[PDB]
Amino acid sequence: PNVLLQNLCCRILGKGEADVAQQFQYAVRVIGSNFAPTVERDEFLVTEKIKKEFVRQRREADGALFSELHRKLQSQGVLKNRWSILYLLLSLSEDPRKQPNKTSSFAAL
Amino acid sequence: MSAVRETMDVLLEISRLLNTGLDMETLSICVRLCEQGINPEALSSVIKELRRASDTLKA
Amino acid sequence: NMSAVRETMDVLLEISRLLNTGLDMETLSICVRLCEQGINPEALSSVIKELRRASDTLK
Amino acid sequence: AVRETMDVLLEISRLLNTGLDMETLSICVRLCEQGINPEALSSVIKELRRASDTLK
Amino acid sequence: DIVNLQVEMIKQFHIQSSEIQMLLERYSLNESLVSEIEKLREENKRLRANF
Amino acid sequence: DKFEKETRGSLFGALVHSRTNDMDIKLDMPPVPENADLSGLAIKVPQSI
Repeated sequence: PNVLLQNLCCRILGKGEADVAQQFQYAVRVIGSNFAPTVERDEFLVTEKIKKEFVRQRREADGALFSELHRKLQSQGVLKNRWSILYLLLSLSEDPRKQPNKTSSFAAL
Repeated sequence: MSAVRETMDVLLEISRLLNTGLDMETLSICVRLCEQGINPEALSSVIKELRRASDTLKA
Repeated sequence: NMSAVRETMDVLLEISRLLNTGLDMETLSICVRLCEQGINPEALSSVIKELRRASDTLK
Repeated sequence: AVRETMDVLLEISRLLNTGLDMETLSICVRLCEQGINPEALSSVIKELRRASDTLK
Repeated sequence: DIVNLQVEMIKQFHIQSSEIQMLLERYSLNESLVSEIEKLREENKRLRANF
Repeated sequence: DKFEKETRGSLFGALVHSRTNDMDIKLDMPPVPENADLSGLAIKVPQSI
């Protein structure tokens, strides 16, 4: 796991291969605190959250498409690790309206 | 390895529609992490914290 | 430019008095500038509220 | 009291497909009667279980 | 949500405490450093014999 | 010459502390060791390398 978590720390920052040390040790600590989740597995339930979310952001067409893509996905190869993958994409889901304020002026504080 | 190439083209469609904002190389790291086993809560939590951190460091 | 800042200050000042607040205009003028410098509405709210908590205790 | 209560708990745990031995349940009754918070008690088992899975 | 938060809070406390103790002990007593003073003292008695 | 320099330096062997061509050096034995107060002492043993 160490070579993989690390490479994530280098890529995300897009720079630094030991200048990302702070972020690595931090990632390791965070992962080292034991989270427990609200619902573990079931393909249908995670898929549904993504469908409702689609409708809610006014990207109804795309929501329609996502269902085709979901079925397709199983046929290119079956996943045992899907709930977790589909969750990660869920938590990173955004709305097409509005910006999150400035976060390039927030550094100066 | 043939298999590995097909899955990523469909996966990249969901992520770009849903707004996620991960390039190809990084999207491969998470799939590795999830296969070796990770709590899902931790994985989302780091990605969000690294992103917030990165934008401030740059600016 | 001097008029524009002032007209803006005024429309906000009518609204503030209506929802009631002990705050003067000058601190309210800072808040607009803090929002304008970006910054998530929850961070902005918490610090304002906290200052008010600290003032009241102090006097 | 202990044996009979253990036999009933053990059967429920088997229905749940929940990996627990004889040893846990007997120790659990003894704490519960001298007073143990059920939230505290539970959390201790959930956590202990997660660690044997990480180690193993 | 609370139960998971509670369990996580205690676990950080234990971890962080371990690390801080180890740091405090290391600078507070280091057997390595004590020897080099002694070696250095042994040197001084031999210096004062050479002049 | 090696014998003369060695002899002259060691002050006829009366210096076992270092060799120096100095006639004004004070002859002092090293102060009692650190651990002497704990372990007592035994005779010192020198080497050839």
